[PDB]
Amino acid sequence: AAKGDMLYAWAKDAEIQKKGECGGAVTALLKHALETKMVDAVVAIKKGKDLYDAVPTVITNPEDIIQTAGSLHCGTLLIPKLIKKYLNGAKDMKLAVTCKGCDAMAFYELAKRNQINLDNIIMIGVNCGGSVSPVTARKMISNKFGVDPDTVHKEEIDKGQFIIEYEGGHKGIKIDELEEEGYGRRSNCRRCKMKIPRQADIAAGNWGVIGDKAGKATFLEICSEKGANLVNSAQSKGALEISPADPKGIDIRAKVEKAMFNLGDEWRHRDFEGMGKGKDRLKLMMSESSKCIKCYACVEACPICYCIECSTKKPWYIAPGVLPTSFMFHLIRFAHVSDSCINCGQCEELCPMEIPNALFMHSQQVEIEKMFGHIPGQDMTPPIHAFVEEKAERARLDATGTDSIYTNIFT
Amino acid sequence: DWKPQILAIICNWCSYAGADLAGGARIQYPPTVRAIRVMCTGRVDMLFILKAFVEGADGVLVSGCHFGDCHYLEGNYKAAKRMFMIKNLLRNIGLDDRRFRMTFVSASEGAKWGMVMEDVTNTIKELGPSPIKEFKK
Amino acid sequence: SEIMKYVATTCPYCGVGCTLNLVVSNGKVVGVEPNQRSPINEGKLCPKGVTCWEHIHSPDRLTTPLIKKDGKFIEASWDEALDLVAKNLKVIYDKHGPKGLGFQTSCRTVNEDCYIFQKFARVGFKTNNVDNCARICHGPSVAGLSLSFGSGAATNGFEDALNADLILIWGSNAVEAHPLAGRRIAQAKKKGIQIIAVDPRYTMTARLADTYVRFNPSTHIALANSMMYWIIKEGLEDKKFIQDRVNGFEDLKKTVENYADAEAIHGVPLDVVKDIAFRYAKAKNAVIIYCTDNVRSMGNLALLTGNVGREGVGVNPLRGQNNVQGACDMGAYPNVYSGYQKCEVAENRAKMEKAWSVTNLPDWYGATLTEQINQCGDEIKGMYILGLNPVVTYPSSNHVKAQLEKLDFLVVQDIFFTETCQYADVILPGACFAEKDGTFTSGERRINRVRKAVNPPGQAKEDIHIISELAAKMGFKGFELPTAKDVWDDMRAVTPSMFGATYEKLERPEGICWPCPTEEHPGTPILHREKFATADGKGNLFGIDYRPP
Ligand SMILES: Cc1cc2nc3c(=O)[nH]c(=O)nc-3n(C[C@H](O)[C@H](O)[C@H](O)COP(=O)(O)OP(=O)(O)OC[C@H]3O[C@@H](n4cnc5c(N)ncnc54)[C@H](O)[C@@H]3O)c2cc1C
Ligand code: SF4
Ligand code: SF4
Ligand code: SF4
Ligand code: SF4
Ligand code: SF4
Ligand code: FES
Repeated sequence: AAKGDMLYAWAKDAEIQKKGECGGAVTALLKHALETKMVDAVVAIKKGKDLYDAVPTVITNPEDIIQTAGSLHCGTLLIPKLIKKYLNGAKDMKLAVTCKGCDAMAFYELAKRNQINLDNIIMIGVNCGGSVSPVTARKMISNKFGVDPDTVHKEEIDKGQFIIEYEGGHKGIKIDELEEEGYGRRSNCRRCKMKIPRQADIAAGNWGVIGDKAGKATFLEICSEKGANLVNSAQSKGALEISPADPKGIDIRAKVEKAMFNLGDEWRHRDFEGMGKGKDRLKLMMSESSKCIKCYACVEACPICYCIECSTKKPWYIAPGVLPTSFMFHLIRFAHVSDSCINCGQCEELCPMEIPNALFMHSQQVEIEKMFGHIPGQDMTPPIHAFVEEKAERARLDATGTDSIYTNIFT
Repeated sequence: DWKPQILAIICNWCSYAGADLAGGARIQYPPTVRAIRVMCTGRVDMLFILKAFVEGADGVLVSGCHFGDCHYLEGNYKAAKRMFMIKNLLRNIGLDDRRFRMTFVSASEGAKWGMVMEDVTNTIKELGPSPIKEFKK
Repeated sequence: SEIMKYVATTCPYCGVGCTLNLVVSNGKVVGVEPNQRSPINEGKLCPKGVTCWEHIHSPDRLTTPLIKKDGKFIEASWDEALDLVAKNLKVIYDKHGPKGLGFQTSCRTVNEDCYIFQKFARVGFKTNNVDNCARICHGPSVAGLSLSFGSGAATNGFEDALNADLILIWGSNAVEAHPLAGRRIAQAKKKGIQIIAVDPRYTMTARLADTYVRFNPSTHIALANSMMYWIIKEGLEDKKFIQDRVNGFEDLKKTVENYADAEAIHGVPLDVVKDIAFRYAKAKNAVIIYCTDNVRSMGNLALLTGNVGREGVGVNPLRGQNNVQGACDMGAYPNVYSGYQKCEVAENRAKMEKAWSVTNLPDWYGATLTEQINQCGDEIKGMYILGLNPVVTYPSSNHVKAQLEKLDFLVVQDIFFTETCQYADVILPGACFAEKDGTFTSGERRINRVRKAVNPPGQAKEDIHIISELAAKMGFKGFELPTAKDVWDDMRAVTPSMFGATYEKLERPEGICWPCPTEEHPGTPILHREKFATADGKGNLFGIDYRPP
C-alpha cells in the first residue's frame, strides 16, 4: 500500500485464485491493470503445449490472462530483449510485464543503454529460485524420477527439492543431489543471487507465507510508488485481497533469501575454480571458443548487446570467411559485456556448439564488480565506461601506490 | 631465435614529445618497442589492445599524459579506466597481465621515457614468448 | 490483429529439422526466436536458421500467374493459366502417351505436396517419369545403403551417438553442413568419447576429433578395404553377428585380402590404418557418420564389426536437403510408390489401383532427372517443374538451356522469378515454408510439423491447392483434398508404414520416426532392431574393388 509494505495477497476471483501458483495476485494485478487501462498490453508467459513449453505472449484482451496464470519453471527465456525488438522498445505504449530477477536486471541494463522506456513499462517481479531447461527436465524425469515425462501435470522447485505431480501421486528429489548427478537448475541459475527483485515495482513469491495461507496467498513486497498505486487501485476496485504480512513470515523470508545467497556463492566458487588458473584457463577458453560457428546467437540474445552492427562483424577485426574463428570474437564480447553481465545464461544456452559463454562472462564480471563496485541491473547507474570521474580515477591510481598502471592492483 | 614484440601506443602531446626529447638528447635504449602515435590516449579503444595481444604482442605499452595534464582536458582518465579493466580481463583469461602497462610520461621526461623503454624490455624478456602464438595452432 | 505471436515451425534449410519460432506481427514475419522445447535442437540454430525469416516478404516473390504471350510474361488469372495448362497437358498426353510427359519436384517442398505431386503424375496419365533433386545432389547413397541393409535411411538418430565410444566421422563436414548434427559430436567430446575423423582436409569438424587421418581424395574404397583387412586378419570381427544376421563374408574375404599395403592408393601409413581399424573393431559401440560403392563400404564396416541394431551404434549418412528424405518417402522416385513400395511388384501395384480408384498403373522404371533432361526433345515434351532451377543447378547449364528450349510447354511453379522461369510457358506462383502447413522429414527419419505463419503474398497459392485445382480442371478423381491433413490421411491409407503418424501425434514436439506401422506405436528411432529388411532378413555385405579414376 506504500512502497515498502509487505502483504499477503490473493485474488477475489476464485478461478484466478485456483489457477495461480499461489494466490493469483500476479494474474489479478495484470488483469486489473489491463481492464482499468493503466496499460495497453501485458507481456506474460503462457504454456503453448505441455507445461514444459513456455511461450511469451502480448495480451490485449483482458479475457486471456487466466491462461497466463501459473508459473512455468521450465521457462528459461528472457523478456526485455523481445520488447525492444518487436514492441518498439515500449516507446509509445504502456505495458505491464511479469519478470524474474534476470528479466528485471535486463530491463535496467537496456534502460541504461536507452533501448526501452521504463517510464512506460510496469515490472511485476516474481521471486526466482531457479529455472530448468525443458529438455533437461524431461531427461531428469525419465531417468532419475523413473516417470514418463508426458504423465506429469505440474512440477515445481519447493524447499530445495523438485516436486513433480503425476498420475499416481507425487515425488521429490533434492535439487542439490540432482545438480551433483548432472541435472537440475541451469548453471547460471545455480550461480544467481538476484532472488528477490527489489528493483522491480512489485515482488511476489511463496516465501514468508505461513500458516492458514500456505498455498493460497502471495507474499507481496511493494517496491515503488508505481507498484503502490497499482496495488491500491486493485484493492479498492476489489480485484485483490490484502492483509498485512506476518512478522514471522518476514523473518523466514529473509532467512531463505540469505541461504540462497550462500548457495549461490558456493556454486560461484566451485565453477570459477573449476575453469582453471593461469595458462590452463587460456587453453580452456581458447580451445572452447575455437568451436564457434559464428551463429551470433549469443550477441542477438544478450541484453547488453544493443549495437546496430557488432564489431565482431567488421572485417578489420574478424576475417569474414575464416570459419575456425579467432579468439578475437570472444575477446570483443568480454571487453564490451563483462563489465555489466546479469548472468541470464542466454548466451550459454543458445549456443549450437555448447560453449560456456555465461560461465566465462560471469567469471569476469564478478571481479570487475569487486574492482569497480558496479552491480549490473540494479538501477539507472551508467556503465563504468560511460561515466568516468576525475576524482575516482585519481583514487585508483593513488591506491596502487605507483606512478603507472603496472602492479600492486590485485591480491 | 626469439625477439620480444612490444607495441606502444603513445599520445601526441606528452608521450610522443617525451620520446622525441629523449631522441634529441641522445638517450640510448634497446630497439624493441615500436609506436603507433594517436592524438590522445582517450582514443585507445580496448579492442586495439586485445587485437595486439591476439596477433601476438609479447607486450603492449600505452603511454600518455599525467593526470591533470591531458591536452584534451580529461581524455586520459578514460584511458586509465579502460586499461584497469584490460588488466582485469587479461588476468581472468589467464594471460599474464604484466605483459601490459600504462605509463604517464610528460613532454619533458626524455630520461623517464628511456627508463620506461628499458624496463618494459626487461620485463617482457623475463616473461618470455606469449602463449597465444602456440595456443592458436 | 496480432502483436508478436510465436509460431513453431521446422527450419527449411537442411535435414536436421531444427525447430524454431517465427514471430508474426500484423501478418508479417518479423523474426525467428528459439524454441527451447524441441528435442532435436534445444532452441539452438545455425546462421541459416537464425536468418531463415529474411526471404519471406521480399518484393521479388511471385504474386500472380504469368503467361508467355509471344515474348515477355504478361499477368494472368488463375482460371486462365490453369485452363491453358490443362489444355496443353491434355493434348501432349493424347498425342504421346505417358512417355511424353515429365515431372520433377524439389526436396524443399513439404511431404503433402510431394505426395500429391506424384499422385497427380500417376493417377491421371500413368507415367513414372517423376523425380527430385536427390539424384543430382551429392548422394545416390540411398541405393547402396538399401542394398546393404534394406532401408537406405540412417539406421539411428542424432542424440543416439551420445551412447557410443567411437564416433567415427568419415569424410564429413558435419559442422559446416548440419551444424546441429555436429553439435552431437561437440557434446560427445565433452563427455569424453573417442572421435576419429577421416576427411581428406582438416575441416572444422576434424578439429573436434581425437585422431585425424588424411587420405588421398577418391580413395574411400581402398582405405575401408584396408581397415576391413586388418579387422579380419586379427579376427576382431563379430562372430555371432556375422553368423546370424549377415551374408557374403567369403566374398568380402576374397575382395579385401588384396589391401594389406595400400599406402600407394590412400596416403595413410600402415601404423595409422591399424590404429583406427583396431580402435573401431575393439570399441563395443561405434557409430559411423558418413557425408554407391562408398556407402556400401560403410555398410561393410558396420556389418563386419556387428555395429548395427542397437542404441549408440549404426550408420548415419547425412542428407543435406530439408525434405529429401520426405520426398523419397512420399514416392517422388520413378520406381517406388510410397514408403518405398516398389512398382515392380504387382501386389502393391494392384493395391495402389484399388486404393486410388485407377487402373493399369505403368510398372516400368521411369526417367530420372538427367534421363529426362537428356531426352528432353527426343520423346519427352511437356514438363512440370515443381520448385527446381535446373539451369543454375545442373552442370553444363548451356546444354540444359538448349534442351529446355527444345521443349514444348514447360510449366514452372516457384516462389521467385528464377532463371529457369524465362523458358516456361506458364508460371504458377507458390508459397514458401512460412505459408505452407505441411510436414518435413528429417534425415533421422523424423516427421516434423510445418505451421502456417502468414498468408501467401498476393494471389499465390500453395501446391496442394494448385495441383488439386489443376486436377479438377482436367477431370481427375481423387484430388478432393482441401487440407494437408486430408493429403496426409490419404497417404497414410496408402502406405503400410507411416500409418500411425497422425497429426494428433505429430503435434507432439518430439515428432514421429518413419517406421510407425500402428497408431499406438511410438515410432522406430533405431532401425533393424533385430532383423534387417532384405529377402532373408539378413544384411548382405559386398566385396568392392577400388577403381582408380
Ligand atoms: C521459473 C520460476 C521459478 C520460481 N521460483 C520460485 C522460488 O524458488 N520461490 C518463490 O517463492 N517463488 C518462485 N517463483 C515465483 C512463484 O511462482 C510465485 O509465488 C508466483 O509467481 C506468485 O504469483 P501468483 O501465484 O500469485 O500469480 P500467478 O498466477 O502464478 O502468476 C504467475 C505469473 O508468472 C508468469 N510466469 C510464468 N512462468 C514464467 C517464466 N518462466 N518467466 C517469467 N514469468 C513467468 C505468468 O505468466 C504469470 O503472469 C518462481 C517463478 C518462476 C517462473
Ligand atoms: S538467472 Fe536467477 S533470476 Fe533468472 S531464472 Fe535463473 S535463478 Fe531465476
Ligand atoms: S552462440 Fe556460440 S556458436 Fe554462436 S556465435 Fe556465440 S559463441 Fe559462437
Ligand atoms: S553475456 Fe550471456 S550471461 Fe551475460 S548478460 Fe549477456 S546473455 Fe546474459
Ligand atoms: S559485442 Fe559489443 S559491439 Fe557487439 S553487439 Fe555486443 S556491445 Fe555491441
Ligand atoms: S542445423 Fe540445419 S535445420 Fe537446423 S537451423 Fe541450421 S540449417 Fe536449419
Ligand atoms: S593528450 Fe596525451 S593522454 Fe591526452
